[PDB]
Amino acid sequence: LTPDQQTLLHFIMDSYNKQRMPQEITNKILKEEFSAEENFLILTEMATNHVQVLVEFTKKLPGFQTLDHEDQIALLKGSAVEAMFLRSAEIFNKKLSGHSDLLEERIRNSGISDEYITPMFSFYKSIGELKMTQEEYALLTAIVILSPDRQYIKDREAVEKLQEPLLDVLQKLCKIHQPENPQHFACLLGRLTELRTFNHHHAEMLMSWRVNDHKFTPLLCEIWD
Amino acid sequence: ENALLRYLLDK
Ligand SMILES: O=C(O)c1cc(F)c2nc(N3[C@@H]4CC[C@H]3C[C@@H](OCc3c(-c5ccccc5OC(F)(F)F)noc3C3CC3)C4)sc2c1
Repeated sequence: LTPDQQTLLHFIMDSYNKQRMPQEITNKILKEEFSAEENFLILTEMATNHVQVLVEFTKKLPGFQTLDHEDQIALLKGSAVEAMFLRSAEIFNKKLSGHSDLLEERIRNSGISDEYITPMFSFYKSIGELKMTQEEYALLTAIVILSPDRQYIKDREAVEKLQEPLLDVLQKLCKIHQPENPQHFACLLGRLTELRTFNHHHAEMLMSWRVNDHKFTPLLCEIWD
Repeated sequence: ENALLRYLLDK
């Protein structure tokens, strides 16, 4: 419904495909030896790159540049882990460039504990059967980044004033493309709680990695402390 | 203190 949603939606869809991952980074999932060392480095590169495309994508979300500035950093630092999941989920499920079956092994031998690899791909498979469209991936990303519930937020109501419209547009989209089962909107929103569970375990993977001398880029260090 | 995040939010 409404035309004003289209002015808000497609402009978000403008930003969601403005930048893909550079070919200079994706092609080494193929070209280079499958070492536990180089596996981690490639993943570091892509994670490094993805923080950049997210900051640009969020910088355009309507009303983001108007928020307080000590809170936008808390928005980014609290959502970067989860938004990287959505994009890599869209890659694994659509099987796009991402080199799915080869990227997954490079992930499976990067020093990650087995108790974190199992629930990770169970998520990947589960969110694949949802047969989600690109606009659903794009909005869910916007809603995750603009989460008023994040840690060290001061003006929590300000975030709600910009997350609320995008939530209504999305449920008004499970109106058109699926009128058969009204629960699809509640099924996409479950994923955002799934991602929160992962954000808990991700802090553990990080400390396990640097225990073992895994240097990150300066920017991942800043966004994960 | 959020040196690099603030730089990309202003580029
Ligand atoms: O636009 C495209 O075409 C495109 C193609 C891709 F192929 C692709 N791939 C992506 N991504 C995201 C999340 C998994 C996959 C690889 C990166 O994550 C690496 C990572 C994570 C990580 C963070 C969140 C989720 C999974 C993660 O990796 C993990 F190993 F599974 F844990 N933590 O540390 C790290 C590296 C060591 C420092 C960024 S985005 C992306 C975009």
